[PDB]
Amino acid sequence: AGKEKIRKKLKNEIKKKWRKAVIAW
Repeated sequence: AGKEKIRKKLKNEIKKKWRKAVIAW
């Protein structure tokens, strides 16, 4: 449900949208 599909998934966009925010974290 979200274990590894949308929370990062290695980006989601919260990992990338949080890999610094892929820019700002």
